[PDB]
Amino acid sequence: ESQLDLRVQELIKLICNVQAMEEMMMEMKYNTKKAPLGKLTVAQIKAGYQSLKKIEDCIRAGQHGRALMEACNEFYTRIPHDFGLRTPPLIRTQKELSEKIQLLEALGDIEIAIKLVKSERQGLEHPLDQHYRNLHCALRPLDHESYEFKVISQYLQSTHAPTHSDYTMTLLDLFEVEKDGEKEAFREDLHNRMLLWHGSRMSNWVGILSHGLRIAPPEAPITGYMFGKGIYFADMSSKSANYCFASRLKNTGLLLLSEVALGQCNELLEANPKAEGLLQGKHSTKGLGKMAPSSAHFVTLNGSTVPLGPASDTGILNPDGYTLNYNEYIVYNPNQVRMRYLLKVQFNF
Ligand SMILES: CCc1cn(Cc2ccc(F)c(C(=O)N3CCN(CC)[C@H](CCO)C3)c2)c(=O)[nH]c1=O
Repeated sequence: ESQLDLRVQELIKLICNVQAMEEMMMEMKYNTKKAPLGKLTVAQIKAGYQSLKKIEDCIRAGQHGRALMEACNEFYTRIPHDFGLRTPPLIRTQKELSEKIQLLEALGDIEIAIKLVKSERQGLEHPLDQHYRNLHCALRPLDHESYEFKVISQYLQSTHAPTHSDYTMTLLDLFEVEKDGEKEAFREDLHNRMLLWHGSRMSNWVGILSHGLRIAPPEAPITGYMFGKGIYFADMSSKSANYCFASRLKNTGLLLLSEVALGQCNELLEANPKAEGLLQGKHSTKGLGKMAPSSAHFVTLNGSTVPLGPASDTGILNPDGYTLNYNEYIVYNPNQVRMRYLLKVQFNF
């Protein structure tokens, strides 16, 4: 006897699909049989991070021989992969390391989803109502003719980046987000409050909606995070939407809009994993892109600057090396974040 609005019922059914998570983890080659997702613990995942840090130590020492082979073998033993007939590959590039961190990140958010969906049943409540209660996060659908829908649609469409031309986006539905406790934790005192994008894999939304956006743990290798262990946002919808990792066959995903208390940004042209130690008073890191929304179109929504598009050149160019195409924003404390809107997005490849 579900008491939820049907749109919220659809949302819960989408993000609590444990079998869809199983599929995604198999595409990342995690062995869903040898280590079932229902048999996932924080300790298993912590040991995996510690193995990745040992791998990082080998990479920074230029040790691509025995020491790296066994450090990788230890990671693959603690986090079982199914490579079928092939031999597990060595991890020595930053991207190869990053791919394994992303795998561990999905496991951590799936672990939260498993505890939630397997949590104590009722028989008095519809299952979706139980799962929704166990989120401790209000999800309120907004009317498609509403003003909020119009401005979010404009933000989504007007900040789609030109270099992301292989797909367009259609807003299927829109929910207001109010996670228990975030208002009382939020740094209302800080300036430069912006409504910014965050995209994530479908496996992670139960954890994100339940536990909020959070920092990478200390046991994670620092070089996996280009601007340090923070929470990353964009002002271009498509740059965040790329981190949904939607596909031709799985072209439905979610995008998150959050009020971000940026304060004073430490501006940077290129990546630095140690950027948090460079704050020294400032409250956020801004990686500078060559294209960004301009102030002329900025609007305001419940106290936050919505950086509506179109985007234009910023004259930013890094002579030292590589230049970011688009901005990214990083805060290092979740009390600078308040989740606001959840977009159900169709990817039209
Ligand atoms: C620029 C927009 C953008 C970037 N990136 C990539 C990225 C890179 C490094 C990062 F540290 C994080 C990040 O924020 N993390 C790390 C993982 N998790 C650790 C517990 C958390 C997840 C939220 O709880 C916090 C994200 C996305 O994935 N989506 C996006 O929209």
